[PDB]
Parts: sequence; C-alpha cells; structure tokens
Amino acid sequence: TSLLKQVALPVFNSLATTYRSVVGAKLAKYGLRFDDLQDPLKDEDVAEALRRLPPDVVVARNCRLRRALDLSCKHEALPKDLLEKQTPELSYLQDVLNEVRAERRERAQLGAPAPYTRIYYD
Amino acid sequence: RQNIPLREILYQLSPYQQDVIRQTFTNAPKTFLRFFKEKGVGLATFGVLFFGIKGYTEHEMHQERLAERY
Amino acid sequence: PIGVWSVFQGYVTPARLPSIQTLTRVGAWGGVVVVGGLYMVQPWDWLA
Amino acid sequence: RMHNKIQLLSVLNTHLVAYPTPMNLNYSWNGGSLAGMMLASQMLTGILLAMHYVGHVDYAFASVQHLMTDVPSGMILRYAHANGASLFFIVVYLHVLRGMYYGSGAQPREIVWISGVVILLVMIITAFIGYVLPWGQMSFWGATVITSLATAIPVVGKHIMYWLWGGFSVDNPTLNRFYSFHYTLPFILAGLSVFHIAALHQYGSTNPLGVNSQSSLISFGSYFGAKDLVGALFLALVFSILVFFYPDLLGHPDNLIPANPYSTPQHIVPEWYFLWVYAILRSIPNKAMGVLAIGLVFASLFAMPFIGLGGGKFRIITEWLYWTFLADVLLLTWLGGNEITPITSFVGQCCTAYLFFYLLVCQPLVGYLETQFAHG
Amino acid sequence: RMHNKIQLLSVLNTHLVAYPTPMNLNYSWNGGSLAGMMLASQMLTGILLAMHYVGHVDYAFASVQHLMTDVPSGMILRYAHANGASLFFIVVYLHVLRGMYYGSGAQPREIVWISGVVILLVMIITAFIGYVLPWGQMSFWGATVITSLATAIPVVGKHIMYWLWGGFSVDNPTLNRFYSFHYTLPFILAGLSVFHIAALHQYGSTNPLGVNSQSSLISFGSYFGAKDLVGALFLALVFSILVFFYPDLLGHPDNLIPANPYSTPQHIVPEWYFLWVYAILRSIPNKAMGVLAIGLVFASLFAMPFIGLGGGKFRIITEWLYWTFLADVLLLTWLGGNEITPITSFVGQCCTAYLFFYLLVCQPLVGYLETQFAHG
Amino acid sequence: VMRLSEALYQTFFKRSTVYIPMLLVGAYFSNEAIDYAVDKMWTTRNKGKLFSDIIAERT
Amino acid sequence: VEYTEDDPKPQIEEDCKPHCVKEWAAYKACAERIKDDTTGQAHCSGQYFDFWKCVDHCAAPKIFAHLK
Amino acid sequence: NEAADGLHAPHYPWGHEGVLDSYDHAAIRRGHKVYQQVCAACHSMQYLHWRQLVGVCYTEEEAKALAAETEVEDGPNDEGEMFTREGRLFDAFPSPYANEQAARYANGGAYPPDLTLISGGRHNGPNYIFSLLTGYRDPPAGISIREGLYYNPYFPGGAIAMPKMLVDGGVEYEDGTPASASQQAKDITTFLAWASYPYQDEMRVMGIKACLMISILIGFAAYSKRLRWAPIKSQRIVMDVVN
Ligand SMILES: CCCCCCCCCCCCCCCCCC(=O)OC[C@H](COP(=O)(O)O)OC(=O)CCCCCCCCCCCCCCCCC
Ligand code: HEC
Ligand code: HEC
Ligand code: HEC
Ligand code: HEC
Ligand code: HEC
Ligand SMILES: COC1=C(OC)C(=O)C(C/C=C(\C)CC/C=C(/C)CC/C=C(\C)CC/C=C(\C)CCC=C(C)C)=C(C)C1=O
Ligand SMILES: COC1=C(OC)C(=O)C(C/C=C(\C)CC/C=C(/C)CC/C=C(\C)CC/C=C(\C)CCC=C(C)C)=C(C)C1=O
Ligand SMILES: COC1=C(OC)C(=O)C(C/C=C(\C)CC/C=C(/C)CC/C=C(\C)CC/C=C(\C)CCC=C(C)C)=C(C)C1=O
Ligand SMILES: COC1=C(OC)C(=O)C(C/C=C(\C)CC/C=C(\C)CC/C=C(\C)CC/C=C(/C)CCC=C(C)C)=C(C)C1=O
Repeated sequence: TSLLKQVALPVFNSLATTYRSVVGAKLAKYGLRFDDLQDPLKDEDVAEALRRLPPDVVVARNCRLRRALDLSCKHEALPKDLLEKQTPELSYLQDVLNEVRAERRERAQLGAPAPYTRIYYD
Repeated sequence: RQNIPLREILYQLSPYQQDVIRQTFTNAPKTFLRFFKEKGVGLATFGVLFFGIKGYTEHEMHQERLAERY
Repeated sequence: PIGVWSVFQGYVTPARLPSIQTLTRVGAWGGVVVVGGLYMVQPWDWLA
Repeated sequence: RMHNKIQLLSVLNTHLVAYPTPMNLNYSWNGGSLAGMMLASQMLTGILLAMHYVGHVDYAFASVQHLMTDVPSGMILRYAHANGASLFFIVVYLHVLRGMYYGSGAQPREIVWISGVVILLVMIITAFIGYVLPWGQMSFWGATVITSLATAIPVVGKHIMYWLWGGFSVDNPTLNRFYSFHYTLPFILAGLSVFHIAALHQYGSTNPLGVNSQSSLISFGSYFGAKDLVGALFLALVFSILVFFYPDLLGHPDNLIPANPYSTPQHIVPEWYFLWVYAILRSIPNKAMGVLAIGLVFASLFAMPFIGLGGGKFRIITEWLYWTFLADVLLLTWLGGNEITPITSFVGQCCTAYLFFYLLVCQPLVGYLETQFAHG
Repeated sequence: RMHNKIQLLSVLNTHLVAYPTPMNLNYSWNGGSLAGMMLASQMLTGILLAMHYVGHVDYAFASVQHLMTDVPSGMILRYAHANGASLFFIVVYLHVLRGMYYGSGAQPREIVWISGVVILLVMIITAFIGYVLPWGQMSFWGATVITSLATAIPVVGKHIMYWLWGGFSVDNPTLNRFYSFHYTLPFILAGLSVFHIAALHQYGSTNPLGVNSQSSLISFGSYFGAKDLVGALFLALVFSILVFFYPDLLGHPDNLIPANPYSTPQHIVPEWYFLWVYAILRSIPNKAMGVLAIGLVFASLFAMPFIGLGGGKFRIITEWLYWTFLADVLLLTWLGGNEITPITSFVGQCCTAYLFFYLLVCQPLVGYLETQFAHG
Repeated sequence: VMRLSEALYQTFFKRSTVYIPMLLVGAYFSNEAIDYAVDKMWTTRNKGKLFSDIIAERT
Repeated sequence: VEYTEDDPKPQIEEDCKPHCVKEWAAYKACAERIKDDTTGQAHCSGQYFDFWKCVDHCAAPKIFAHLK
Repeated sequence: NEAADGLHAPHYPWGHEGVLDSYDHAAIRRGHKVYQQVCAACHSMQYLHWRQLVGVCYTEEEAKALAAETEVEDGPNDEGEMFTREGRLFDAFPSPYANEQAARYANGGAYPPDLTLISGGRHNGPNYIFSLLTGYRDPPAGISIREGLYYNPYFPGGAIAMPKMLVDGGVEYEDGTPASASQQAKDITTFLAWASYPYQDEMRVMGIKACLMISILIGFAAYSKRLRWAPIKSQRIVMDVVN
C-alpha cells in the first residue's frame, strides 16, 4: 500500500481544492465561511473549541450566521460589492479545534475521557 | 434562554405599511428559473436513471413476451 | 456524532474499550435469556 | 400572565404559541403538521365508519356496501378513509425523504429519528391490517400471502402462523382479531407522535442552511400557523380531488369481489405504499433471506443517526447521491407492481443492492471524505 | 447521572422515582393507584374481548356464548371484564369519598378535583354503553329507558332521541354505534387520568393531619411502591374471589335472556353503581325535574372546591356530618333496587333533599362556622 | 394606497360581537352564490341527460 | 344519424381491416407455420391479439358514432 | 403469459367519463330493461333495491309497478310457515337461484357472478364489459375449445362459459330506440356502470364546489400568510461584519 500511497496524496489535494472551490462559491453568496458550517450542538469538540475563543471572534461568527439566515429567509444573495469581498476560507476555528481533538486523542490512549460532555438542554 | 452575544441594528416596518402580494407576480418567472437552476442537476439525474432503467426493463420484458410466441 | 465519527477520530482505543472481564460478565446475561425462554415456553423433555 | 396561573395553559403556550423556530424554514418543513392532520383525519373517519362496519365474514362486505349506499354521508367517509390512508403515506414518505436529504437524524436528534422509525413500522402494520377489513379478494389473499412468511422461520414457524390465524387458515377469527388490533393501533400512533414531537422540542428544528440558528428565532404560533394552513389547504385540494373525482384510482378492482379461498387472483398485489418492500421480498429467491433483507433495511434505518455523515446543500457529493437513492426507491415501487420475470428479478436484485450500498457505504464513507475535504 | 442524558428517563425519574411524598400517608391514599390498575385491567381485558365479539344483532349473544364456552381462557376474560367494572367503580367511589372527607379539592388543587369529576362522568357513560353490548333483556331495556329520557327538553326532544337511536327504536344501528363509542371512550379516560395525575404533581398530595407537609417528604419510588403493592394484592384477592367463585353475584339474571323488544321484564334496574342516580331520578314525579336534579348533583360536585370549607379531623362537626352523608348515599343506593312504593318515594325524596342540603348548605356554612370557632 | 373607510370601520369591524354575525350572514350568502353558479353550470352542460329532463319531457 | 335495427359493428370492423394488413399477414404466417404441429401446444394467440387490437383501436370511435 | 391475460379492450368515448359530465339517464332506463329480459335469468344483482331506482331511472309509481310483478318470499306468519308476496320498494332485486351451488349446476359448473359491482370490479370496467359482450370471435389457430365453453378473446384465458346472449331486436325499448346488439350492450354497460357508482353525479357536483372553494381559500390563506410574514421579509439588518 505504501508504494501507491506516496502519490495518492496529490490526487486527494486536487480533489479537495476543487471541492473547496465549488462549496466556497456556494458559501460566499450567504457570506459564510467553512468554519461557520460547524455546529456546537452537532459536535461537543466544536462546542469546546468555541468557548476557547476571544469574545469578538464569537460575536463576528454570530453576526455572519445571523446575516446568512436573514438572507436565506429573504431568498436573496449578497450584492456584488459585498460578494466580491467574501473570504470563505479564512479560518478562525481550525487551530483551536485541532488542538482540542489532539487533546481528546491523547486522553483516550491513557483511558481517560474528555473533560466535557454534550450540550444538554432542559 | 440561550444568551447569544451579537451587535446589530434591526429595523422592521408595519405590515399595514407595505403591499402583500403585488411583488409576487413580478418575481414569479425569476423564482421559477432560479428553482430550476438550483435543482437542475438532481432532477435530471433522477429522471435519467428512473426512466432509463424503466425503459430498458420494459423493452426487455416485451422481448421476453415475443420470445414465447410460436 | 458518536457512532462512526468516534472510530474515525481515533477516540476508540484499547485503553478505552471495556475489559475482557467486563465482556465476560456482561455476556453472562445470555444464559439468563435462554433459561427465561425455557421457563416461559417449557418446550422440553428435560424433566424425564 | 394568565397562562402563568394554570399548568395546561403554560404547557400549551410554551410548546405551541411562543416556541422559538428558525426564521428561514421553507415549505419542506410542513410534512410533520400535515402528517399529524392526516392522522387526526384517519382517526375521525375511522371512528365514524366503525359505527356501521361489522367484523364478521358473513356481514363485512355487505355492511361496507350498505354504508356506501344507504348511510347518509357514508360514501364520503369511506372514500375519505381509504384515500386518506394513501395521502398519509405520501406525506410521511416525503417527511422521511426530507430527513434523509438534510441528515436531520444526526446529533442531538437521534431520539427523534428512532421514534420516527418506530412510528413508520406501526403505521405499516396498521394499514396492512386495516386493508383486510373489507374482506375482498385482495384483502383475503394478501393477508394469506404475507402471514405465510412466518413459516420461513424453522421449527416454530407453522405454530406462530396458526396462532396468528386462530385456525388452519385465514378465516373469521383472523378478521375479528384484525379488527380489534386495527382499532387499537392508531391510539399508540397518537401517543408515539406526542412523544416524537416532544423529543424535537428539546433542541428545536434544523434549518435549510444546515447551520446553528439560535441567533435567529421567531415565535411558532404567530408565524408558522399560517404557513402550515397554506400547506393544509394544498393538501385539502388533493384530498377533495381524490375523494370526489377519482375515488378508485389508488385502489384495486379485485377488492370489490367478495373473498374466495378456493380461487386466487392472477396478480396478487398490495397497495402502492407497500410495493417497495414487496419488490425487495420478491427479488430474492429465498423467503428467509427476503425477510432478513427487509429487517436489515429497517435496521439500517435505525442506525442512520450513528453511521450517517453528510447533510444538506453544502455537502455536495452526498447531495448528488440522494437523487440516485430516490430514483432507486421509486424503481423499487414500480417493480413491485409487475410480474415475476428474469429481467425484473435481476433489476430488483440490483436495485436492492444499490439501496444497501447507499445506506451502509455511501453515508459513512463519502460523508467522512467530504468532512475531510471541507474541514481537514 | 444516566437519567440526566435522556429526556424520557428524566421525566420518569422525576415523577415516579424521586417524587417527594408526605411520609404519614395511610392506606386510604392507595385509591388512585388502584383505580389506575383497574383502568389498565379493563382496557387489556376488553381489547382481548373484542377479538371474539361481533357487534351486530342476531350475532352478539351467540358471540358472547362462543366466547364463554369455546375460546380458551375466554370465560376468565369475560368474567374479569364484567366484575372489573364493579371493582373499578368501588375503588373510584372510595377515592371520591376520601376526597370528600379530607377536603382534598380545596386550594390549590381545584383542577385535580374538576378533572376527577370529568373522569367520573366519562366512566359512567363508558360503563353504561358497554353494558348495552351483550344484547340481553337488561341491556336493551336499560338502553331504551335511559336514552328515551331526552323527551324532557322542550321542542328539541325526539329529534335528538331518534338521532341517537339511528331510527325509531333501539335496534341494530344503536348497538353498532355503541360498540364504537365504547371502544373509543377508555382512551379518553387514560388521557384524562394522565392529565389528572399531572395536575396533582404541581402541588403534591395532602396528608391525614391536614397541615403543611413540606418539611417531611420522602421519595415515592422506594417507599410507596411496596405500599401500593400490598393494596394491589388485596384487590387481586377480591378480584379473584369475584371471578372464580361468585361470577354472577353482582349481575342480573335477566341479562342472560336474549333481547325481546315486544316483551318487557317485570323489574328494570341498572347495575349497582348506577343505582343512586336511578333512585334520585325515580323518586321525583317529573322527568324534566329528575334530569334537572341529576344535573344539579354534578354541578354541585364541580362547585365543591369553591364552596366547600372544612376537611378531616380537627374540624369535627363536618367530620361527623360526613357519616350522615355516607349513610344518605348508601340509602339511595339501596332504594334504587326496590319497587316504586309511596313510602319508598317519600324516603327517596327525603334522601335527595338531604343530599342537596349537605352538598350546598352544610359544606359552606358549617365549614365557615368551624373556621370562626377554630381561628376566630 | 387603497384604504378601508373609517365610518365603515367603526360599524362592522371594531367589536367582535358585531363582526361575527356579519361574518355569518356573509358566509350564508357566499354559500348560496357558489351553489347557484355550480348548479347552473352543471345543468346547462348536461341538458337533456338528467332524469328531470325526461320527466318534464313526458308532460 | 339514422340508427339501424341491424348491428353496425361487424360492418365497421370489416371496414377497418385494410388498415391492419401487416398484422393479418403476421397472423397468417404464424397459422401456416404451426400447421404440422402434433404436440397440441403451438398457437397463434399473440399475433391474433395484435391484429384485433389494431382493428379495435380503429373501430372504437366509429362504433359509438352509430349508436344512441 | 399473453393468452392468460387476454386481449385488452379499447377506450370507447363514453359520455360520462369527464368530471363535468353526468350519466345518460335514458340509457340507464334502457339498460335496466336489458337486465330484466336477458341478464336476470342467471345474474343476481343482490345489492340493488327498487327504492334506489327512483329519481334516477323511474318514478315512484313505475318502480312500484315493477316491484309488484315479482314474487318475494316472506315470513314467518302466525303459524310458523314461509309464504310469498308481492315485491315492494324496500325489496331487493330477485335472484334467479337460491344459492351458489344450483347456479353452478345450471351452468356447467361455472357461477355467473353478481353484477352490482362488476363494473368497478374489473380492470378497464365499462370498456371490458362492452368488448366482452360484443366480442365472440372465431378462435385463432391451435386454440381448441371444449364443449360447454365459447371463445371470447377479452375473457382472460379465452374460454368463457357465457354464450352469446344479445341478439338484434331481442329487447323492445319503449322510447322507439332500435335495438341492435351493440345498442343493447352499450345500454346494459351504462346501467352496470351506474350500479357500481350510483352517486357519481352528486360526487362530481360536490367535488366541483369543493375544488372552487379550496382554490379561493388557497389565495386567501396565501394573502394572510404573506401579511403576517411581511415585517420579517422586509427587515433591515446592519452590522459591523464585512468578511
Ligand atoms: C416495445 C414496447 C413499446 C412501449 C412504448 C412506450 C414506452 C414508454 C413511453 C416512451 C418513453 C420514452 C421517453 C420518455 C420521456 C420522459 C421524460 C424524460 O425522460 O425526462 C426526464 C428528464 C427531465 O429533466 P428535468 O426537466 O431537469 O426534471 O429528462 C432527461 O434528463 C432526459 C432523460 C433521457 C434518458 C431516458 C431515455 C430513454 C431510455 C430508453 C433506453 C433504451 C435502451 C435500449 C437498450 C437495448 C437496445 C437493443
Ligand atoms: C394507514 C393508517 C390508518 C389509520 C391510522 C386508520 N386506518 Fe382505518 N383503514 C385503513 C385502511 C388502509 C383501510 C382499508 C380501506 C379500504 O380499502 O376499504 C381501513 C379501513 C377501516 C375500516 C373498515 C371499513 C372500510 O371502509 O373498509 C374500519 C372500521 C377502520 N378502518 C377503522 C379505523 C379506526 C377506528 C381508526 C382509528 C382510531 C382507523 N381506522 C385508523 C388505514 C388506517
Ligand atoms: C423516520 C423518520 C420520521 C418519521 C416516520 C416521522 N418523523 Fe417527524 N421528524 C423526523 C425528524 C428527523 C424530524 C426533525 C427534522 C428537523 O427538524 O429538521 C421531524 C420533525 C417533525 C415535526 C416538526 C416539523 C417538521 O415537519 O419537520 C413534526 C411536527 C413531526 N416530525 C411530526 C411527525 C408525525 C406526526 C409523524 C407520523 C405520524 C412523523 N413526524 C413521522 C423524523 C420522522
Ligand atoms: C371526583 C374526584 C376524583 C375522581 C373520580 C378521581 N380522582 Fe384521583 N384524586 C382526586 C383528588 C382530589 C386527589 C388529591 C387527593 C389528595 O392529595 O388529598 C386525587 C389523587 C389521585 C392520585 C394520587 C394518589 C391518591 O390516591 O391520592 C391518583 C393516582 C389518582 N388520583 C388517580 C385517579 C384515577 C386513575 C382515577 C380514575 C380512573 C381517579 N383518580 C379518579 C380526585 C378524583
Ligand atoms: C368503566 C367500565 C369499562 C371500561 C373502562 C371498559 N369496559 Fe368493556 N364493558 C364494560 C361493561 C360493564 C361491559 C358489560 C359486560 C357484561 O355484562 O357482559 C362491557 C362489555 C364489553 C364488551 C362486550 C363483550 C362482553 O363480554 O360484554 C366488549 C367487547 C368490551 N366491553 C370492550 C372493552 C374495551 C375494548 C375497552 C377498552 C379499550 C373496555 N371494554 C373498557 C365496562 C367497561
Ligand atoms: C346462459 C346464462 C347467462 C346469461 C343469460 C348471461 N350470463 Fe353472463 N355469465 C354466465 C356465466 C356462466 C359466466 C361466467 C363464465 C366464466 O366465468 O367462465 C358469466 C359471466 C359474466 C360476466 C363476467 C365475466 C368475467 O370476466 O368475469 C359478466 C360481466 C356478465 N356475465 C354479464 C352478463 C350480461 C351483461 C348478460 C346479458 C347480456 C349476461 N351476463 C347474461 C352466464 C350467463
Ligand atoms: C416547528 O415544528 C413544529 C411544527 O411543524 C411546523 C408543527 O406543526 C407543530 C404542531 C404539530 C402538529 C399540527 C402535528 C399534530 C400532532 C400530533 C401529536 C399528531 C397526533 C395527534 C392526534 C391524531 C390527535 C387526535 C386525537 C385526539 C383528539 C384524542 C381523542 C379524543 C377525542 C376525539 C375527544 C409543532 C408543535 C412544532 O413544533
Ligand atoms: C393486498 O394485500 C397485501 C397487502 O396488504 C395491503 C400487503 O401489505 C402486502 C405486502 C406488504 C409488505 C411486504 C410490507 C408490510 C409487511 C408486513 C409483514 C406487515 C406487518 C403485519 C403483520 C406481520 C400481520 C400480523 C399482525 C399483527 C402482529 C398485529 C399487530 C399487533 C401487535 C404487535 C400486538 C401484500 C403482498 C399483499 O398482497
Ligand atoms: C335500567 O335502566 C338504566 C340503565 O341501564 C342499565 C342505566 O344505565 C342507568 C344509569 C345511567 C345514567 C344515570 C345516565 C348515563 C349518562 C348519560 C349521559 C347517558 C348516556 C348517553 C348516551 C348513550 C348518548 C350517546 C353518546 C355516546 C354513546 C357517547 C358520547 C361520546 C363522547 C362523550 C365522546 C339508569 C339510571 C337506568 O335506569
Ligand atoms: C400520593 O402519592 C401518590 C400515590 O400514592 C401512594 C400514587 O399511588 C401515585 C400514582 C401511582 C402510579 C402512577 C402507579 C399506579 C399505576 C397506574 C396509574 C397505571 C397502571 C399500569 C400498570 C399496572 C401497567 C400498565 C402496562 C402497560 C404496558 C401500559 C403502557 C402502554 C404502553 C407503553 C404502550 C402517585 C403519583 C402519588 O403521588
């Protein structure tokens, strides 16, 4: 497997860049980013990564989500001057989330759990 | 009830200070074309697969009926 | 997600899996179900 | 303030009037209210029909005819019940396909999906035993063919078959017990629906964008009552057309012949909403393997919130494979209504294999690749 | 906690395991769990019964006989379902008398009392129309006498009567609709029971001392599970005695005769739990006034949380008057099984007058005098 | 632009106890008009085929 | 149109028969090719059904034109 | 198999097929007369009563006179015996046989089925009935018919036990209509189509009213939906985020 898995990575990278191009074209009309597509209810690591963030980053993420949901209700897209400024691949969460997942993988090899649970309501 | 930190100004108009259904006639052809532009690929691949497999099956069934004749 | 995402994220390790003694004591409930079904149906010639 | 003084006002206000709901919900989020309305319609028209139906093999068909001709508004009630079953299955199938498209069963809504699969199984059993009540040719012979699948289980198959029949064949005790079970199971459906809805209100609905929506929530009662009324009126139009203009369109002509246990029809087929399961069963030339395949289909439906990755519009590979899955299930629906033939057997086998491939291979693996593409 | 992660386990834990209950409750607080057990038993036995019963004239009597002699365990099921109605009414009556003795409907438990009175009315209607179903002489003639009492409302009389009957006399349409209504009403009973229990849990139960018990509360699920099990075993002993040794003791022998619309029995009396209302109706020499008095009894029952002052012990005058009320009600129960005689008419009129006097004069005025004596 | 009259508002719209009987009489007349239009269209289209046409023909 | 006491349907069916000469030829070819059969299973019901389906589809609206 | 399926029937231009169209009630009357004189010797129609023909097919007095010409078994009397009487409006149509077994015995083992629901009880009902009645053709090559059976390619299997029963002039209509075999078949097919769906005209009138009312209510509900959602669909949100 190692003989063919040396060059199976550039094909993965090309497919990933094509995928991100198409989806980022879809995302930019709503003013969203790739990291806004991660739900703290859907993943407890994302919920952990989101409380490790400074408050202005969280305020900006909430503002972008509110704008996108308003656009989705109105069946609209962003205007051309806003749409040309959109940066769908500017990460704000991937470093913190990668650190959180690495910590959870480290605790699991020693039999320890994660020091957080799912978000439980009511 | 799930405090959300956010900074905005929101404006809203009374529903008796605007029209109700008059813009629905203007936007109707554009919305039709936008709907088919967005869902064109999925509806087409559904139609191609369903009608092609159904047509192939019905054709071969008719050939099977013809093969039983004397 | 919790089912296959946990296997793919590397969160399911041998140190986190249940022990072989735990699997022995949990799997002993299988004989209880067999004897409960035999008590309910009584489909035996076992009494002799 | 007034709803703060009585518990029943408070629960109703919280869960019906002031319940927060995402503002960007489209008309694909109306299937649940329509399914609840169709369940209420089925319960009302069935309760009204039960005052004139007699569950005996000498009077069942005759009482159906007497209700059709002599009872005032009896034809409207009977056609409304028989076609409301089909519209109930249409609305529920579209609801499930919405959930499959958006991946709505994912965390934290595993309980909602599991209670939904339970509801669908109870619905299938309810409709199947309700169809036997007119005691026509299809009503007799379909119950004979389907309850004879218990003999595929070795050793204790015929004993379970005779215990369910009450005798050596489908006869009067079968019809009487089917009538009691059929009257009973809709109330279990109402309880299951109440539990299913109260499970969703813990976290709320998902939105068409697939993102977190806690920043943009509006009251349910003021806004989504009218939006549900619009869809209810579109459903009432189709209901009126089916009841008054084409009442036997979705039926079978052989169910208007009285039941004869000594002469089977040439083409025993179920109602249309059981045809995909019937095609899955007929495609496999082994009764035990067919029953196992149906059970594995429903097990894969139960295991969707734990093996499924991949959701709505922004996850494009699974979004494209959804339409292939939809074409596959409609091909299974069409294949069930056709006779056994080598090409239909082959095509049914391939279609069942593709359904299993989509459920168990595409949803975990392709979902994981697109998560790695988008966020890796 | 495991129950803190699934919302079903949280509700079940909160309302059945860890629910704080006063520790000094005696064995007269086991009426409600016994009533729920009897409701569940009636539902189970009836759903089993409906698989062998045919709701048509000229088949109903024969289907009950085939159930009794040919269905395995069918005699046990029928006798259990017949005597379970009597035991259900015994338990619910003792529950109501407990609430009357202790003043259990007072503030803040008025909704509990009102939902109880609604449950009692639905129980009465359910038991009556279920008694019509075997289609004997008592069934037919009791259904005739009671439903032909709508000719007391002026003008709109026989119109309502003929719409109820589906004809001009009690016949096959009346039996056929009574089967559907009787099958359906116990699910409304179960839902009303769930609402009734949920209304009590807002404030918890009263105690035999009649004081605030917030300082001395213990868990329900450990301490009051075995205490309910003891009373359930006593009820099972009485139930088993009634089923196996005296199965026809509480009935009427005339209901074993097939119904004849042209020949009437000598004495037409209902089941024992309907006899006090029958005595109130039969004592007054006017049909409209009898129906008005029957309605006034239940109106005074609804008004009891808003007019009734006075509880158990430490309020001794109303405590003593409770025993006169109990004697009055038991006398009305005895009088309903007798014939119409001038002395029995006079005694029944006096008993009805004292029942209204206690419900509407003693409970407010004597209770106010007791409050002025104790805390004035 | 188009706007409901004030004097017509103060009479039939300000109180629900006046609005509801007006609603019921309007509902009655709307049902009568719909019945008339449907029956006239059906009888005009199917003229000569109904039973009443044969009975009036035999007079 | 004038309604006749005789049956117009056989005449109309005979009129549509030149419109389906190909199916008639196929049926007659089948009937000639199974002439020497001995097993008793050879039959020409399918080509017969083709011919009569063509004739029926021709003659169906012209039959009800002649009937009240 | 094609021979087991039988020949499909063509689609005839029936005048009641459209949702705006009523029955031809003169054809129902002529179809009942074919039923009394040809069909009813061996077919029962056990779910019809003379009361249901009133206002559709006959007046009250005509239906009473038709019912009074039939003999109906009634009883028991005061001596516990069975007697006969004149039929009335509430009586059902007479059955030619007392039971299924004598019906089979009179017809070579085949039971002629009930015709109350034979139109809705067959695929392509009226067209199949008309083509079966007018379709007793010559059998094709290699198809032999046993004695007591007759060829009909519209009957599934091709071998029916019902012989040719409609003949030219075999019914004398009272409205002057000439009675060929095709006219008789069309009229009895119309009567049987009425028998399967006796309330088709009333159902269609109610359906027209319901479709009109629901179509108006859809527009009114869309208006009230858009009025409530207007302050949300036109709201202005301004924030500091540019991205
Ligand atoms: C022998 C028996 C004769 C029976 C004759 C009747 C058969 C059925 C009627 C004819 C059906 C054919 C045309 C159907 C058109 C439906 C509309 C449609 O497709 O649009 C959906 C769809 C619309 O897309 P949307 O508007 O984006 O939703 O159109 C397409 O995307 C095009 C679909 C083309 C694929 C199907 C082509 C036909 C398959 C035939 C395969 C034959 C295989 C032969 C192999 C053996 C050779 C020896
Ligand atoms: C699919 C869900 C479904 C539900 C829910 C349902 N039914 Fe039905 N019911 C059917 C079907 C299908 C039939 C068969 C109709 C037919 O083909 O005539 C039927 C027929 C009946 C019949 C026989 C009369 C007839 O027309 O054949 C009765 C009685 C009946 N149902 C009672 C009830 C009652 C009572 C309830 C609820 C309390 C109920 N049903 C709810 C599906 C349902
Ligand atoms: C197998 C799946 C399934 C079945 C069957 C099902 N549900 Fe749903 N339902 C769901 C899921 C998942 C959701 C949550 C979807 C969301 O909010 O995005 C949901 C949501 C709902 C909603 C809220 C709004 C909506 O329409 O999405 C209602 C109401 C509802 N269900 C009622 C019902 C009723 C009533 C029935 C049947 C009698 C039913 N459901 C059957 C899975 C199901
Ligand atoms: C007319 C009155 C009435 C009726 C009938 C009635 N309840 Fe009660 N019930 C009450 C009241 C009042 C209480 C509160 C007693 C207290 O806490 O002092 C109560 C309490 C209870 C309790 C708590 C335990 C107990 O017994 O105190 C249960 C359980 C209960 N009811 C169930 C039922 C069920 C089940 C039924 C009928 C099927 C029923 N009740 C009928 C009035 C009624
Ligand atoms: C409050 C009382 C009560 C409840 C609850 C009740 N029943 Fe019964 N039912 C009766 C009585 C009393 C009879 C008369 C029994 C007799 O005298 O034979 C009866 C008779 C019947 C019969 C006729 C057969 C027979 O032996 O009389 C059926 C069937 C039946 N019930 C079904 C049900 C079903 C089904 C339910 C619930 C889902 C139910 N019942 C609940 C009181 C009740
Ligand atoms: C000679 C006695 C007799 C007469 C008269 C008669 N039938 Fe038949 N009919 C039969 C028999 C026998 C069958 C069943 C044959 C079979 O199933 O093989 C039958 C079958 C039918 C069928 C059903 C065929 C099918 O595919 O199930 C219809 C419809 C029918 N008859 C209508 C009529 C009409 C219309 C008339 C009057 C023109 C009529 N019958 C007169 C003996 C008769
Ligand atoms: C945002 O999401 C949501 C929706 O989607 C847009 C909804 O639509 C609703 C509202 C839900 C509806 C209309 C579905 C109906 C609910 C249920 C549980 C269906 C089952 C209930 C039945 C059949 C009741 C009939 C039984 C009765 C009355 C008992 C018998 C008693 C008598 C006849 C007297 C809610 C709360 C919601 O949050
Ligand atoms: C015309 O006819 C026919 C039907 O009908 C309309 C059919 O559906 C089907 C085929 C349907 C399939 C394969 C899907 C539905 C399958 C099943 C097994 C339905 C479930 C019902 C069962 C097992 C009957 C037993 C009833 C019970 C256990 C009562 C429930 C009570 C309790 C669990 C306590 C066929 C062929 C049919 O030809
Ligand atoms: C010998 O004679 C007698 C009986 O006979 C055996 C009796 O029993 C009773 C006892 C009956 C009483 C006191 C009245 C019962 C109460 C009511 C309201 C009458 C029942 C009403 C009916 C049947 C109307 C139809 C309604 C039905 C079936 C259900 C309605 C549905 C819902 C509420 C959802 C008496 C007095 C009697 O002397
Ligand atoms: C003053 O203190 C209190 C008491 O006094 C000590 C009580 O007694 C109770 C209530 C007691 C309860 C709830 C237990 C009694 C049982 C009831 C009401 C129901 C009986 C049911 C039984 C035996 C089993 C039913 C089984 C099934 C399978 C039905 C369910 C159906 C499905 C799952 C489909 C309460 C709340 C209380 O506060």
